[PDB]
Amino acid sequence: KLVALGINAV
Amino acid sequence: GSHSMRYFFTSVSRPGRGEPRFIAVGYVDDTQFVRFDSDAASQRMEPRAPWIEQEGPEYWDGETRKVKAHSQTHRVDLGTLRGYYNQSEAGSHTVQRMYGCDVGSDWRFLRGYHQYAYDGKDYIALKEDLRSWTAADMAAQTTKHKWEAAHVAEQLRAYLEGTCVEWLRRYLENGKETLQRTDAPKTHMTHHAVSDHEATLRCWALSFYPAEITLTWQRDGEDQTQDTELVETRPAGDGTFQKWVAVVVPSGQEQRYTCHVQHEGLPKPLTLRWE
Amino acid sequence: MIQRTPKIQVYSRHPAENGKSNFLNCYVSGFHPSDIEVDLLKNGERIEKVEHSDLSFSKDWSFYLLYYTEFTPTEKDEYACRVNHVTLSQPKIVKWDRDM
Repeated sequence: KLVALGINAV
Repeated sequence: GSHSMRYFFTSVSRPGRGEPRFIAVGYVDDTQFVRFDSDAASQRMEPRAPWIEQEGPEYWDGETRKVKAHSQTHRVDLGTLRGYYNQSEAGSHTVQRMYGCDVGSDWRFLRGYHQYAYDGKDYIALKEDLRSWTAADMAAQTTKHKWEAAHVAEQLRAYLEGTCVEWLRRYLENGKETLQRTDAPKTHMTHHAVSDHEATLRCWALSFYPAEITLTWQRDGEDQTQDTELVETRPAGDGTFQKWVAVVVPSGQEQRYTCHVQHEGLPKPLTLRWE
Repeated sequence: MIQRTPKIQVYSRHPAENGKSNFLNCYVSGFHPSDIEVDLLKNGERIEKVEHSDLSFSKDWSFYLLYYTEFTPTEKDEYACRVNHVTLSQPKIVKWDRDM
């Protein structure tokens, strides 16, 4: 399962 | 033995028209199980292992939704990074992200990771404590500031220690037939004569899973690394792996040299010799 | 812009025996950037039905890919893979050798 929250723009 | 789940993401900008080429792949140990390729027709997360096909439409919908959100973030990143590094619109650039968790033999959380690279170089990475960041330069430091203020580490930690692990376990159970099976290396040795005084011995391991393996030579029972060549472990193409290690020896002294093989699927280390 | 040349290995899935069905692999790794061209060759000639794995990469960020096609080894036929990449001034050819 992929991450839902925590992939944020640099 | 120990297990892991990893996701890898690559985004490559396409100067002149449209969005980046985006490719996501997911692994449990050394077995790929999902993929998304922006150039493919389906625009869905797709299965690549039989045991993942057990998941219903609700899974595929959610993973497609998250993975497309991943890609859009990378898309925006490519423009931000261009600005950070004062680069033109003329060249293609690359963003890579990898994350996932490791668990031990008890399937309990061992370690987690989340790292990001721009044009093949370290940019920012979550440290081992899953609480702070390693930022390689002043651009990545600006990003660290953004991510701290949005509590990114906190969110990723939650995932790495929770979901990532819980779902790794689910996959290992669902795919036990192959995921929990070890395939011992199939070994043999070949001999070649280069001249009248020099021969090569090559010690092969084939058909093994998982990929991690150790192959070494000994001369009269002592470790021998000089005059040896060891190839990178390589995929067979059927889910298993291959590797060889070769040694150059004086013709006629072949019997002094023994090859030693260690692998999770071998209860005892294995010894081979030329005869 | 970091640039890393591809390492190349060409090899069969199964141990080779003349006349027997098999698969021909060309494994490229350690390269950057990701754009790369890989052909498998039968007697100097490009083979058409070649597939490849989904792009992935190693801890050091270097990319790797597997290209593969079905093939039947024989005494006479020569098999190679041909690689071009930005770091290479001319395509690189590695011959398949059933003992490597």
